[PDB]
Amino acid sequence: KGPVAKRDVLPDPIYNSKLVSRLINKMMIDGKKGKSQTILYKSFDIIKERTGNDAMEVFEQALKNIMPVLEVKARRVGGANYQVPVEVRPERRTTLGLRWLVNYARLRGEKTMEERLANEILDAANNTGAAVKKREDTHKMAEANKAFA
Amino acid sequence: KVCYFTSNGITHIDYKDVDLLKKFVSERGKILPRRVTGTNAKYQRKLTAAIKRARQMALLPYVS
Amino acid sequence: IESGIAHIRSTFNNTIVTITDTHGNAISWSSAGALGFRGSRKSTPFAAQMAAETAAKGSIEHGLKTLEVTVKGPGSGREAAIRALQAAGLEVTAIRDVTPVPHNGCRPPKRRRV
RNA sequence: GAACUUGAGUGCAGAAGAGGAGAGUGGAAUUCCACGUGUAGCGGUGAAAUGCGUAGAGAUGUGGAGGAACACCAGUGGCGAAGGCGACUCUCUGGUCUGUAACUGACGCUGAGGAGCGAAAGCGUGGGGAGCGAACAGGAUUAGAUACCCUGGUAGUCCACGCCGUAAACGAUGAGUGCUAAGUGUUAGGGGGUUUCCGCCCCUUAGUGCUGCAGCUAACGCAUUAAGCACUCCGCCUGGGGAGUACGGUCGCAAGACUGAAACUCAAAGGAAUUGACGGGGGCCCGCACAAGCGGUGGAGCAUGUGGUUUAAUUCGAAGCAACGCG
Repeated sequence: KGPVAKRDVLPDPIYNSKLVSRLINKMMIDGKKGKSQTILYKSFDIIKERTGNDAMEVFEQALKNIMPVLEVKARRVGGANYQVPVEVRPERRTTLGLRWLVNYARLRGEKTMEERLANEILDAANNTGAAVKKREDTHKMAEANKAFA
Repeated sequence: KVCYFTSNGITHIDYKDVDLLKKFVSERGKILPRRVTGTNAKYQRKLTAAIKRARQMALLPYVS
Repeated sequence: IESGIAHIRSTFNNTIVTITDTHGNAISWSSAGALGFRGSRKSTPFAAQMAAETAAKGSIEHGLKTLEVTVKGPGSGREAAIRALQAAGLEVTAIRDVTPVPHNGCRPPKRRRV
C-alpha cells in the first residue's frame, strides 16, 4: 500500500499564500470555488478593516492557537477502549486547524459566513473562541490519558 | 565447564570449608546451578547438602 | 531528617509508595488511588511516577534528601518511581529489589479461568 | 543316583540414592495479635460492586503465637513393586549397582485362590485450623446464571489410630529370559593407553533420554528401555447399547467396592490416516473492507418498486448478500 501524497496551488491574487488557497479548496460546497473565494476575500477584508492589521498575521495567529499538538487515537485491547495520545505531524496540525475554523465558523450563526468566518478568526486570534474549545478539549483528553503514549 | 573437585582431587566437601562454599554460593545467597559452577552431578549433590547443613549452623546465609 | 528509605509496593492494581525513616517511621505516604485515579488507571506506571512525585513533595518538609529505595511487589511502576524520585529533587542511592518470596509456604488461591 | 558352574543366592569390598518408619531442629512468607509512624483510602475487575477503613485501615519497624510446604539444588537427575518420595540431623531398617573370585550348586521363574501395600475424595473417634477451599451468603456478568469473575467462608486439606480400597492407579505397553545395526547425551561403578595429577581417548557394566537399520504394524510409530524374532507363566477380549445395570453372594459404620447377566435393541460403534471446510486458533497478505475524510440514506414531502390487505381481477416471473426505479 504505502503512503501517497498530494498537491495544492501556490498563489492567491490578493494575499499570496499557499494555505489561504488551502482554505479556498476547503469550505467549497458542491464544487464552487467562486463562492468560497468571494466569502474568503470579503472576510479577510473585514479582518483588515475591523482590526487595523494585515489579515495574514491575524489568520496565522488564529491558526497557531487552533493547531493541536496532540491527537488521541484509539487502541482497543480486550474490553478496554484505551485512547493513545499521538504527536500530530504538522501537516495534520494545519489541516485540523482549517477544518475547525471552517466548521465552527459556519456553525456559529451570523448574517453571512463572511461575518461568521471573520469573527471566528477574530476570536481564535484573541485565543478564546469556538474552535479553541476543540483545541482545549483535545489537549485535556491527551493530558488525562498521557499514561500510554 | 570444568569440575573443581575433580581438579583438586578433593572428596567429601567438609562443611567447615566455609570460604569454598562461599565461592559456590551466589551473590544473593542462592546455590548456583551445575551449569554455572561446572561440577559433577555427585559433587553438586554433596555441595548442596553441604550448603544446607552450613546454613543450619549459620556458616552460610539464607537471604542477602 | 536527611536520610530515609523509600518503600515502593507495586502490585497489579496499585503502586503504593511510602517514604519512611530508617527504623520504619513514615514521613509521608501517597498511593496511585490517593492521587485521584480510580479505575484501571491505578495500574499505569504514570500513576506510580505521580505517586513518587507526591511522596517526594511530602518527604521534603521536616525533610529528607537522600533516599534508599526498596522495590516490593510484582508490578510495573518500579522504574518510573525510581526515576521520579530523582527528578523531584531527591537522590536514589541503593535499589533493593525485595519482593516477598516465599520458599514453599502457603498455597496460592486458584487460577482464574477454572 | 553322581558331578559341573553359566542361572540364582551367600561372602568380601566399595558407590549412589527425595527407598521407608520414629523423633528433633531451622529460614522466608501468609494470617493473627500489641505498640510506634500517619492519614484516606484499601481491595478487586473486561467494567464495577459487595466488602475492609478516621472506632485509624492499606504501607512500615520490632516482637510474639500458630499451622503447612520445604525456594536455590532441580536435571527426559535418582530411588521404590506401584501409589509415590524433594530442608536438615540422628535412631532402626528394605533394595539396587559395580569389582571379582571365596562359597552353595539349578536351590530358579510365573503364579488362579489367599495375604499385604494402595493417590485423592469420603467415613468414625479425639485434636488442629494459618493459607486454600466444596457446600453456603452477598455483589456482578447474564434473557436466565443453582456457573465462570469478585468479596466472605463450613466440612475438608493437617496429625494419631481404625475403616473404604477406588483413579486417564498411564509407558493407555504384565513378569521372566535369550538373540537382533548404529549414533548420542546422561546417572552410578569399573578397567586400559601417556600423565602422580589435571584431563582426553578407548573399553565394559547396570540404569536412564532422543534420533535412527533390519524386522514388525492398518497407519501413527516402536526399534537392545521393542510394538522385532522366540520360549514359560498369568490376567484379559470376542459388535455398540442395555450395563458395570438387575438378582444373588462376599466385604463395608455408611458411601459403595468386587463378581456379574438377560429380555430387549442397532447394523453399525470404532481406530489410524487423507482431502476439504470451519475455529470466539496462530502467521502472512489483499480489496473504499477498517481507519483518515467528504457527502448521504434512516426524519419530511412526493416519484418508483416490493411485501401484507382489499378485491371481479389487483396477470405472471425475482426473494439475504446475489429479490425490491428488477423482466
